Amino acid sequence: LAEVQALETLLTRELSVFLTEPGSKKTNIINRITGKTYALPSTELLRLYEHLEQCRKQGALMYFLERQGTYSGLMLDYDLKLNTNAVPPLEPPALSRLCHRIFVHIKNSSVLPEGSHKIHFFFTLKPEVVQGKYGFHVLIPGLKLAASTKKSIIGSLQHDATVQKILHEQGVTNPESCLDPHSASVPSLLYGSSKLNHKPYQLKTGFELVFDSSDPDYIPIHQIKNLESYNLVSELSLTNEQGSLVRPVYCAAMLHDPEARYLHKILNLLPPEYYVEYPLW
Amino acid sequence: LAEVQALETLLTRELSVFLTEPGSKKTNIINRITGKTYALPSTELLRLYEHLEQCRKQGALMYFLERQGTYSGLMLDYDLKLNTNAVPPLEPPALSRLCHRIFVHIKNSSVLPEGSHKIHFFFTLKPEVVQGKYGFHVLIPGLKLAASTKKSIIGSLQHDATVQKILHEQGVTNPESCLDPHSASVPSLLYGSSKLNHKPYQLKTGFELVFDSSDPDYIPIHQIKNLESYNLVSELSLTNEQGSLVRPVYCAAMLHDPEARYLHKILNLLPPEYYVEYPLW
Repeated sequence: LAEVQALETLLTRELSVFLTEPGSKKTNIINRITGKTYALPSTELLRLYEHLEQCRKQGALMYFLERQGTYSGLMLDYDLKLNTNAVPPLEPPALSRLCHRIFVHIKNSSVLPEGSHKIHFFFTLKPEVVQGKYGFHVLIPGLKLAASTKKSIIGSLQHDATVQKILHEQGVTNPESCLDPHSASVPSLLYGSSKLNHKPYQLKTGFELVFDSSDPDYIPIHQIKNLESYNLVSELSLTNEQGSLVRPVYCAAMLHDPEARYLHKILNLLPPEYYVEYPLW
Repeated sequence: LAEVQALETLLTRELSVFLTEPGSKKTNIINRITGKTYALPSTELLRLYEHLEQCRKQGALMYFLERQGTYSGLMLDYDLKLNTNAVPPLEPPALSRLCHRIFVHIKNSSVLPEGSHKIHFFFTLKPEVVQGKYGFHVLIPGLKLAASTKKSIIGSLQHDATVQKILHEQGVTNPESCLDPHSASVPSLLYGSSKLNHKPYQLKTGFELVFDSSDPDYIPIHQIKNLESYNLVSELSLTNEQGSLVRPVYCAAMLHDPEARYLHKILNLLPPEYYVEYPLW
């Protein structure tokens, strides 16, 4: 495929010069398919995002992660157990209320700058329920938060009665324990990327929240209408600062290799009950 | 025009049976074009509102007033003197804050019922500035208040420092004296109606305020999104109790024959300078 060939040329010929060592703190980008780690400057991050976006629009297999580090956008990872194997409705009113509640905890952290600011929320959803297991990511990529503040906000969100209600009415049976408390620290999948055993989350709905320190009771939340117009890998990135839709607001401070072969061997190597092998290894 | 013909047939054939005498309190509806006064029961008020709404959507000349009487919705009449002949921005955050401040005075009157209640605020604006003169109406049609309570709320609102600030930042030079203190007692124009020398005020923005006696510090104010879906003459009416959007919340308790065929003399006795006549009276 042309756009995959283009991404391969960008990575090997050009971005190879930014390869980081294992456990380097400069790392911001992880390609878990090639097992490569990079520290991309903003110019080369954007060039990467243009290639990943073209690959995304053509349904190409990507496994790119960004490292959150100590100061970046907020990501919430929800792992849902559902009543049924039916995708929950998650219509705009429920997601809108989620944004408001998430914001109340951000505001309560006391780190928001004074003045009028737009912040964007994006909800990407697991494409199907598998054995009642479902998921969504909430990305607030533009709201640049300290890691410690993210952890605090996540702690508060786990105990939010209104959020638990919303999730319960969607058919969630684990509303108390569905938010990953390590959401603040885990490397975060780029839009269009996934673990090699999963399919990529799909952007369902994005919202624009405006806050004004002078008028704190007015918190307008509206659906973003022309999402397709933007580079979504770019806009949704927690570490990007050069998005077009998403403008930053600064708050106070593995070895798998499937390769489309012998996957059936891994699939049928599990039904044997030979978990212990003293003579049979 | 068809809808004007329909309204003419409704008025003459059907509603004529509800014609009131001059100065009859029973009067709730005044047609200042025909000089007719009516006491319409709720069923016939609604039929009127359906016809007035159809006439409004086609830009028909209406001069209908409703009489507030002793117990009805709240209307605030603001007569602004502006810095310039430019329509002031009056964006949702400013109008949202106005609603909050208006509500603080309503709450302070002590007449609100206990429990959870929605009340709707509607802002209708003078279509253009004329010689720096501008206007808006704030309609709270669903909040049924005693006339004496409205007068008290209006008195308090005139002296509100936050309201004066908001109006000042909009370019208002009379923020202390722009609220008509007779807002409680004056007959109130139906939406789409105006004095014969003026154009009708246009609905810019409406807000839903929820109050809960159990949780008094939580006062959510949100823009109403599907305003066009409703009969606006109906919903905005201070005396209506059968609106769909606006559900009531109950608080504790002339120019002879002005058809201008002879008032052409009234028109032409103004040009002469013979106002004082010692031998020619």
